[PDB]
Parts: sequence; structure tokens; C-alpha cells
Amino acid sequence: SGFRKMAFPSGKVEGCMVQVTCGTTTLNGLWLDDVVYCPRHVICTSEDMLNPNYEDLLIRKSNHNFLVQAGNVQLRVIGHSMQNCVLKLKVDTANPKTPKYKFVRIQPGQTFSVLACYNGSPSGVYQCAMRPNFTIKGSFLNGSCGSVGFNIDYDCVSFCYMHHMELPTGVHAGTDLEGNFYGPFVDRQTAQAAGTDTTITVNVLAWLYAAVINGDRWFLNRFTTTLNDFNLVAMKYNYEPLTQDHVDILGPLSAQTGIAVLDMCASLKELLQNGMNGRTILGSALLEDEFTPFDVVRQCSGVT
Amino acid sequence: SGFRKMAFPSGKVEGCMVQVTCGTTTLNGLWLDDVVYCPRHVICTSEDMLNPNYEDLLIRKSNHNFLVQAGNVQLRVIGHSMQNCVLKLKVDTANPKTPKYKFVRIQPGQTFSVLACYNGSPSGVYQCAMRPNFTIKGSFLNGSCGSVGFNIDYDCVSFCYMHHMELPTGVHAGTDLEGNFYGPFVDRQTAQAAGTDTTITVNVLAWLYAAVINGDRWFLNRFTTTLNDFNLVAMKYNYEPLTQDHVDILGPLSAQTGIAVLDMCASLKELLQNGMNGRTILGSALLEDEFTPFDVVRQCSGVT
Ligand SMILES: *C(=N)[C@H](C[C@@H]1CCNC1=O)NC(=O)[C@H](Cc1ccccc1)NC(=O)[C@@H](NC(=O)OC(C)(C)C)C(C)(C)C
Ligand SMILES: *C(=N)[C@H](C[C@@H]1CCNC1=O)NC(=O)[C@H](Cc1ccccc1)NC(=O)[C@@H](NC(=O)OC(C)(C)C)C(C)(C)C
Repeated sequence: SGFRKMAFPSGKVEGCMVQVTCGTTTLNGLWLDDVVYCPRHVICTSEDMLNPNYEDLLIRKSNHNFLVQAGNVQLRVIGHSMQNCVLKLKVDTANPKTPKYKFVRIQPGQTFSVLACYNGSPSGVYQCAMRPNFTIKGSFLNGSCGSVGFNIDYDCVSFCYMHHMELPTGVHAGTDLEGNFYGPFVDRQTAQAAGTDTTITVNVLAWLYAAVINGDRWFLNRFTTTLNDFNLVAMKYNYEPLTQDHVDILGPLSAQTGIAVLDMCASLKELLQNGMNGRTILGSALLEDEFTPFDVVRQCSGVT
Repeated sequence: SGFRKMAFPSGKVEGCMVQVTCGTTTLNGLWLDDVVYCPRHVICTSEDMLNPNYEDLLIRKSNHNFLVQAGNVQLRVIGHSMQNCVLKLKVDTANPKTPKYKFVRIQPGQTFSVLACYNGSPSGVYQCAMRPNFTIKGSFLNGSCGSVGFNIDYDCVSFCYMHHMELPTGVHAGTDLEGNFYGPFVDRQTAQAAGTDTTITVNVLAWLYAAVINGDRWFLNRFTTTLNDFNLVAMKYNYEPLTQDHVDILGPLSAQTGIAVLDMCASLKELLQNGMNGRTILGSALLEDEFTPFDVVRQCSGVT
């Protein structure tokens, strides 16, 4: 038992990280087969981002303007192209540690692991959720761009995030591996900011189910609520309205525990209105919303 | 910026995990050079732990009673011995992915990463602290024993924990890699339990310094306290008394931020007495005590 914010083992992704240098800018790239993926802003100088014409900037560059270092070894760039906000550098060597992989675009509320990298080398791993405002609560410093977010299925790495920028409140925005930013954010110097960050209701309910699986049952009550009644409370306290689709994906956890989804909603509704009596659920004095229903099943049974 | 509970990249340790089977018991082992380390309880049946004489149990066994599987490959056990609560199985093949490594025993309050494993295969990674009651807040299921905890220096993996058992409150106890349990716990069926879990004061102060580095400064005040005055407040709210040694190791963070340690103690003292105004520090409504002063420096600057 016990329940922790748990990341995927990073070894498969560690073998894909390389360093990309263009001019005086150094960041990380993702080396899969004979292609290296990295943020396109690597071609900007300190004073190119004010009004960056990425097309003109890249047209001015050639292959020898891009340096790729894999550990101690220089990889020779033999081609380059741009796809949305991602630069694609063709190299003369296929990565011998290329994993089976997919490029996926996730929905808000879904989770993934981040391998934070500097100088093309792994530094740390942590678990993130794509917030409803399309930011993530990362930990990133100078040189971290090109770090990736991912999930693992069996032996297949699903890459879903590449890091580009930090917003004024210390949260972060990036793209999928096709270069399309999550949310309305862009790799330009405009007055961008994270909006209000709503609590992911279906994730909180999943975490409450995790608590029941772990023997924490004090918050359950014998009186059911309605979806409309629960949502009335959910708009206050800044929770996402619970949809029928969200009720649906909580089904497997409801069947496993014997607690009807609307009974758990009644429990959550009571917790919001009366507050937690300085009390812990899974050892936390707060409701956690960065576990999906699939995350709970994986950690509680699927890992075995 | 941003600050997250961050684990070390697990790839170096993933290559050391193997599966160990004895009788009907299957768990994980750590394969370094030509030795496999695993909990000695693997030699017990379901009804041997009531009064286990591990010496007699191991004397009855031979090499062919131990099966070690590294991925798809059986490793031949050619020797066996017991050191404290750890079994050491000599195999005929040295691990080709053996990292540079050390066996270390950590102090309470220090942190490490856990690679949770099942069937000798990595499942997830998360960050733990050795609690003052000598337990860790892990996430472990059946078959997880032999999962290890570690820190990484440069290229050297410092193994500090191997998982053995779960206590009634859903926390966990284990040994160092020499087989000596942390705390008063034993691999026997006695009425063991985690005691009161004290808050690691020096870690909370370190995290407050991390908040200042990240631009969170609202909790600072211009009035200093004394160590004795702070500790009077610290015994209430169940904080560890702050020692001069703890003040010492906060020195580098105090110099970096310009905030004297006793000024941060005054800030912490005010936070405990008046509570947090539903307010967030680093986006958390609570004080976090699972980051050491070295953890803060690593995440804020050292990773670059
Ligand atoms: C990439 N290495 C770097 C990562 C950030 C450094 C500080 N924390 C981070 O997460 N990102 C940047 O430097 C980007 C520009 C860039 C560079 C290389 C590749 C891709 C993108 N710039 C910023 O994140 C920037 N934010 C910013 O301008 O925010 C606005 C647009 C004003 C809302 C700064 C954090 C550097 C101020
Ligand atoms: C190892 N695979 C297993 C891991 C635990 C299963 C449930 N969560 C876990 O962390 N540990 C055990 O099964 C141990 C015995 C053992 C087996 C193999 C190697 C080493 C040790 N037993 C327990 O953890 C046990 N706790 C227990 O008896 O607690 C007392 C001693 C009564 C306080 C159980 C969790 C299985 C009840």
C-alpha cells in the first residue's frame, strides 16, 4: 500500500537525449532514428525573439550551423527542416538506443513524466499533469528547453511534451513532438500568462478511490448526491464541472471498490463544504488532482 | 523556476534489477558485478516467518534452490551467503551494466530515489525521505521487496535502501545494502509500528529558501528570533528542535539569498502560529519537509 506521485522509469528516454548548439544557444534535443528534434527558438539570438521571422532565420542557416553532441561524440548534421515550433535535424547516425515510440498529443488533465535535462544530459525526473489552462507545473532552468515529457506502454515510449518556455508565475508551456503548442502559447515575446488553474475533478475522485483501496474510508457517507447537485458545489471552490464522460471513466474504480461514483461525489462535496479536519487522506492534508483514473489502477495493481 | 519533488534518472539502476525466486516466493534482486543482493526473507515459506531461524533455513538450501532471471536469461547461482538481513547470491556472469557504485547508510531526514520493481522489472520512480521514525512513505505492493533506494553523484550510484516490509499505517521499512535495518524494525512477525512522524525542521527551512530563490517572499519579516525562542514554538506543531548543526548546513542557502537563518526561523515561526492564509508557498498550501538543503541547491542551480 501507500500512494505516491510516481514517474515512469526514465532509462529508455535517457538514451535519446543529446545536446544541440546553434550560435551561442545550447539546449537539448531528442535523438530518434537519424533525426534530432529540438525547439526552433534555438536559431534565435538574444535579440531575434523580439519579432522573430523563423522562416527567414532558418533560410539563412546551413547544416554546419547546427552542432549535435551525443555524450562525447559529435553527430554530423546532414539536413534540417522546421515543423511548426520544432526543428528537425537529420544526422548521419541512427541512434542505437532508439526505443519503440509514438508521438502523441494529450488532453488537459492527463499526466506524464518529465525528464529534465541540461547539456543533453538527464538531471531529474518528475510527474506532471497537463493543467486545464494548458500549462504544466515543471521545474526548469536555463538550458532546459528540449527536455521531453512521456508515458510508457509496455516497451513503447509515447512522447507528448517538449519544453519551450516559462510563464511569469513559474509554470511552463511547450509543444507536442509535432511542434504544436499546448494552449494559446507561442514561442514569441508577447504578454502571455497562465489563466486560472482549475482543479481536475475527475482526478480528485480517482485519488479518493485510491485512498479507499489503501484503507482510507473515513470520508465516505451513506447518502448519494446528483451530478447537478455536486456541480453546484464544484463551481465554487474552482473545481471542473463533472461530466458524464468523467463519470464513465471512473467506472472501473467504482466497480473495484464498491463505491458508486455519485457516492464518492457526495463524499467530495462534503469535504469541500466542511473542509478537512486538519485531517489526512493518504497522508495528505489536501485533495490531489494529478492522478488520472488510469494512474490509480496502474500504481495500485497494474505495476505488479 | 518552479520546484518539484524530483527523483534521480533511474536508467543506471534499471540495468541492475533482476528477479529472484526461491520456492514459491518471487521478488527483486540487485545485480552488481557477479553478486545478486536480495532480502533474506525470500527463503521463508508462508509459515516460516512465525519464528524464523534464518540460519537453519539457509543451511537447508543449496545453490540450485535459487533462480535468478535477468530479463529472459537465467543466471546460474554458484554460491550463497547471508549478511544481516540481506542474502548474497554469487552468479557466474558479471553484470555488463554494473555502474560505479557505493553502499551508503543515510541519516534520518536525508532523501533518496526509489525504483519500485516487480518481477525484476522497473515499474516507477519516486522520491523519499528517511523519516525521523526510520520509515519511508513508499508505494509498494506484493512482490516489491528488493526494490532499492539510491542517490547519484556524477556517475556513481550510492545505494542506501532495500525494501523489506510494510507497517500497519501504510509506511515502509527496509535495510541498507549491508542488510542492517533502519530503525528498530526486523524481518519478523512482531507488533512493529511506525512511531510519531516528526516534521524535519531543517528541510522545511531549506524549502522556504527554495521559495525565496523562486520569487516567493511574502512570508519574510524584518524581525529575527532566537534558536531557543523558535524551538519553543517547534515542540508544539511537532517539529524537530533546530540544532546548531542544522543551522550550519543551511548556511550556503542563507548566503545565497541574503536571508539569515534566524530570520527564516522567525518566518517559519510566524507561519506555524498564524497558519497559512489558505496561501501557497511554491504553489503548495503546506510546508514541505522532504527536500534537504543539498536537494534545494541541486534543483535550483546544480542540475545545470
Ligand atoms: C529554454 N532553455 C528556456 C527554459 C526557461 C529558462 C527559465 N525557465 C525555463 O523554463 N526557455 C527560454 O529561454 C524561452 C525561449 C526559448 C529558448 C530556447 C528554446 C525555446 C524557447 N524564453 C522564456 O521561457 C522566457 N519567458 C518569456 O519570455 O515569457 C513571456 C513570453 C514573456 C510570457 C523567460 C523565462 C526566459 C523570461
Ligand atoms: C515484499 N515483496 C513484501 C512487500 C510488501 C507487500 C505489501 N506491501 C509491501 O511493502 N514484503 C513482505 O511480504 C514482508 C515479508 C518479506 C517478504 C520478502 C522479503 C522481505 C520481507 N511482510 C510484510 O511486509 C507484512 N508486514 C508485517 O508483517 O508487518 C508487521 C511485522 C506485522 C508489522 C505484510 C505487509 C505482508 C502484512
